[PDB]
Amino acid sequence: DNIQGITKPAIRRLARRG
Amino acid sequence: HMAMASKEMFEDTVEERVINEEYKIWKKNTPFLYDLVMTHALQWPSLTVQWLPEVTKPEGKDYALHWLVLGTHTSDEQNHLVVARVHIPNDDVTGKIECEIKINHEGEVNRARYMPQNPHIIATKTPSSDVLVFDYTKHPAKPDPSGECNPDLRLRGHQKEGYGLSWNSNLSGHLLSASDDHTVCLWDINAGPKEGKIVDAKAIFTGHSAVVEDVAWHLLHESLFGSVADDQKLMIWDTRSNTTSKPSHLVDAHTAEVNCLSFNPYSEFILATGSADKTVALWDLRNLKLKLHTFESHKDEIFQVHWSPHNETILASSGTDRRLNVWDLSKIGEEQSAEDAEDGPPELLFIHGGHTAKISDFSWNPNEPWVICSVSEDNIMQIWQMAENIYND
Ligand SMILES: [As]
Repeated sequence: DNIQGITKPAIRRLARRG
Repeated sequence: HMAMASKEMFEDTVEERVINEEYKIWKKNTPFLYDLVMTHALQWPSLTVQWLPEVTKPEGKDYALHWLVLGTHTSDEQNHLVVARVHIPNDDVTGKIECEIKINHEGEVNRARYMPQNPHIIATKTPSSDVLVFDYTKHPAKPDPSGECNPDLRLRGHQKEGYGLSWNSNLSGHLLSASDDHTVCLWDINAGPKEGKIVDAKAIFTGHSAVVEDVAWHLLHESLFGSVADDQKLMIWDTRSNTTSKPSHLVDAHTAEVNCLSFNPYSEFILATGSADKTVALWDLRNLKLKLHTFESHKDEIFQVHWSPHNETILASSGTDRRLNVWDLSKIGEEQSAEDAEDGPPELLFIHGGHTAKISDFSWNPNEPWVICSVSEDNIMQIWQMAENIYND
């Protein structure tokens, strides 16, 4: 796995919380 | 008698603190959430925004030229219809805004929209009854401080003000307008008399029983258009039909007043609608009875809804909750964990939280995918772009 794949779900969650 | 009139404040000092602290947190998060974020404070708030369709990448420069159509909101002083020029930095302090032109305008600009067939022709909605038409190539580079407003055309038909405004992308010169007078006027600015600056409504639709909030032409069929009012009803009209009090279809769209509607630029059937019930409703022209879907997440009234001009499954909506939500239809009904379901439905792609007051309008950039411009009641305008990381795998 790569690091972007690690922070993708984290950023996408941050995006939906504003 | 002694106390002064205070137009600030005038605020809620409690809510202000909350809004500001949520903004601080949002700001330090921007580098994660956006590939681009630009902010500018206008002298007066703008109730309207729309990108002009022209773009250019000037030789030897590391940015691109884009143009916005803006307006002014002052009840005390001189109002202007404005076209702003902006430098948007090439992807490979930051950015710049300037005035291309500034036009004397009587009263605030409720809404300003350019004619697709001729982008330097712009219609505006005034706090008065007339809707105005300006050709900005026929107006001085700098406005006369005297403040004289000389529209190229005054369109008559309404009794009160309004906000709904829509040019026909398939029928050059055909403009629609909504108003508090319960009606929806239609004009053909190519006909009329030889002189001078006054034309009469070609049609006055009275199907609504309350303040009609928004109007829109269909993007593909040149005779169909949708209307939306405070009677909670979404109506769809046909121009070649000889009855201006009964629409082809009538829908009980929301439990509260309906504020906006937007046709999908790619699908000739689907339609979106924003309401005071804090929801957006999906509609299909084949069967109006069935409300396809309901977008939940907005915490207050919704006043603007716009489809992406690049991605057919992308929808955006803004309102009084000071938030701009971006939706991805392709993720509807999709399963999600409990920790993710607490943040909202699966189709909720992105929540823009850069504004600290109600968003009056926003506009998808027609030349740069995922670039948006939104304007809030507190004088702020933001040109921004979601992080690629978020929409593209
Ligand atoms: As400006």
